[PDB]
Amino acid sequence: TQSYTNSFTRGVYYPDKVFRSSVLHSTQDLFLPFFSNVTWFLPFNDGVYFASTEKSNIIRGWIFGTTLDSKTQSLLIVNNATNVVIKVCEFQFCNDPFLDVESEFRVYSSANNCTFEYVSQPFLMNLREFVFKNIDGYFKIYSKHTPINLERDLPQGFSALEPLVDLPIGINITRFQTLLALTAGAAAYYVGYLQPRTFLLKYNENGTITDAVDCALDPLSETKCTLK
Amino acid sequence: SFTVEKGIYQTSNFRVQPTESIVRFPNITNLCPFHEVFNATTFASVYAWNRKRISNCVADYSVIYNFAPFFAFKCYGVSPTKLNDLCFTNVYADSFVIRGNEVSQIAPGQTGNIADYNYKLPDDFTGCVIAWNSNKLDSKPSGNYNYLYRLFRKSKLKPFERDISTEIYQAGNKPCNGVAGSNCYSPLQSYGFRPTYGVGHQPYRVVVLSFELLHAPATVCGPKKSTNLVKNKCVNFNFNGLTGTGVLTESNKKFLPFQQFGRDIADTTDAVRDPQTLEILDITPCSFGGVSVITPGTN
Ligand SMILES: *[C@@H]1O[C@H](CO)[C@@H](O[C@@H]2O[C@H](CO)[C@@H](O)[C@H](O)[C@H]2NC(C)=O)[C@H](O)[C@H]1NC(C)=O
Ligand SMILES: *[C@@H]1O[C@H](CO)[C@@H](O)[C@H](O)[C@H]1NC(C)=O
Ligand SMILES: *[C@@H]1O[C@H](CO)[C@@H](O)[C@H](O)[C@H]1NC(C)=O
Ligand SMILES: *[C@@H]1O[C@H](CO)[C@@H](O)[C@H](O)[C@H]1NC(C)=O
Ligand SMILES: *[C@@H]1O[C@H](CO)[C@@H](O)[C@H](O)[C@H]1NC(C)=O
Ligand SMILES: *[C@@H]1O[C@H](CO)[C@@H](O)[C@H](O)[C@H]1NC(C)=O
Ligand SMILES: *[C@@H]1O[C@H](CO)[C@@H](O)[C@H](O)[C@H]1NC(C)=O
Repeated sequence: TQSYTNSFTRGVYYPDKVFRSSVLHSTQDLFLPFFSNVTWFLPFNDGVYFASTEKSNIIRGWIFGTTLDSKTQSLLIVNNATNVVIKVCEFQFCNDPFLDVESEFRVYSSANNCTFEYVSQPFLMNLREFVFKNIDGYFKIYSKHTPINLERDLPQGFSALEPLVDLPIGINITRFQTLLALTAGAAAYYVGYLQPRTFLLKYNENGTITDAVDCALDPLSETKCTLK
Repeated sequence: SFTVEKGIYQTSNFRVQPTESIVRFPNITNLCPFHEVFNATTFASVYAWNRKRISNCVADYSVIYNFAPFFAFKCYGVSPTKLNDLCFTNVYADSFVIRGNEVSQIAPGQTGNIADYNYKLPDDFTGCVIAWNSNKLDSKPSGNYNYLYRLFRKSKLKPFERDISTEIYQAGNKPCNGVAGSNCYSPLQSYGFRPTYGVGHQPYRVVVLSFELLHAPATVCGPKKSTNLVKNKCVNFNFNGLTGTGVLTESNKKFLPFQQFGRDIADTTDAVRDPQTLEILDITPCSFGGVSVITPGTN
């Protein structure tokens, strides 16, 4: 179910936890290039951009794993009404893992050992944007919940992605999948990728990023980056 | 020179000295529970020894000494006083009950029945060993037979291994065929504990703590102390891994709930939130300047 559409100016997250006010800053990190391909509806590569706008919350949970099998460690996330569970257990998943609503037999056949656990408020709570990146034995995520007017495409605007949680796991991620809870139904979500680039972020006097410039989109933006 | 003409001369500099020091660090909440490895009231058998993994918490070793005088308290790879100053990735706790005079075999390089048939330690073990008497709780006048231990085995044990297989240990040439008798002995033998037994045969409880390192974040470290908070004075500070000297004052910055520090155009720290109590503090450097001497001619 492949499709392609533009990306516009979406997918900018705070590089670190430093407060700045009314200062233009330059950063060299992984970002989603402006005006790029995003697949519409899975190798991990070096990053993932995720979004969805369905109210039914049928999409819930991402399975991160190197082999997507019981052989290698897999990261499982489940968001339900109460909490969220993060595990490093090497489950035996199915070809089409989906929730029953609530047996997990269809999601995975069996569970086995793992050495890490976590519980907190569920991530989910309009267009919801997510970023999943893993580095130096740390799996960091970002999110942003934005009320969006009735539209069939990503709006022309800017919305920063604040960090949520970092986990000292230290396991490689190469593939990831999607999870649904079911009767026939329909879903809509987009997938993007992260690339090493150089940006130029703008901060207001309250410490929030309000605008950005890509330093390799076109010669005028390069001039803006050089002149700061 | 010994003669000075009329003029103003810059001689030296000066700087206000710090008065005291301030250290701040987050609340100590995730205490590693050691009152569960201690107080089990059930330590199982030595041939089936429980293994418990401790991770993702703050571990305080002061609570260890809160128990009865320990018969054996031996530390090999770490100084006992510095247990709270060095921290590792994970810690494993092993517990069982053995005889009084078999304590000396629970150590690297030891040889003996309990050393090589039930619990084998590696040469480079890093950790401490806990052993204290528990005669009053693991002894009955009739006799205790719930604490078994292996007696016969085909081969030795690799370090940090367990075996629960219960089969007839064949010693003769003819097959045992799964029955006991001539040259066919059961491998597990039970202890006997009574209140009148002499020292060296009374039950003893053993707890072993193991430390290790590997390519992963520590995530387990000892309790780190902290000082109070002072303001409006030239003081040193260490606000959760950041070091600097300056004067702490009240700040009016609207930090978002996930920043911890603040910067300026020239990339210098000028605002920090207090880890213990969430509050934004503004820092300024302590005063300094040149010194000039005004003088007419020495004539
Ligand atoms: C579950 O337990 C197994 C052991 O039964 C763990 O396997 C160990 O994993 C560590 C970390 O990769 C290695 O250093 C060891 O050499 C492994 N030992 C064995 C015997 O396999 C496993 O990591 C645990 N966790 C999961 C998710 O399987
Ligand atoms: C986006 O769609 C596909 C994605 O593979 C690509 O071939 C195409 O060149 C991209 N750009 C446009 C404008 O379609
Ligand atoms: C959500 O999942 C957790 C996982 O253990 C479970 O404890 C909880 O009961 C679930 N919520 C509901 C409403 O069942
Ligand atoms: C993941 O696998 C690659 C090779 O496929 C390896 O270099 C890397 O260390 C692995 N990361 C882990 C196990 O965290
Ligand atoms: C920053 O916060 C102050 C106080 O809440 C507010 O008055 C001001 O409008 C904010 N600045 C913005 C939103 O740009
Ligand atoms: C720990 O020892 C004390 C000493 O009597 C006892 O009162 C307490 O119940 C014990 N904790 C347990 C057994 O969990
Ligand atoms: C740390 O403990 C103090 C004393 O009870 C408390 O006032 C403070 O709120 C605690 N810190 C946090 C982050 O809750």
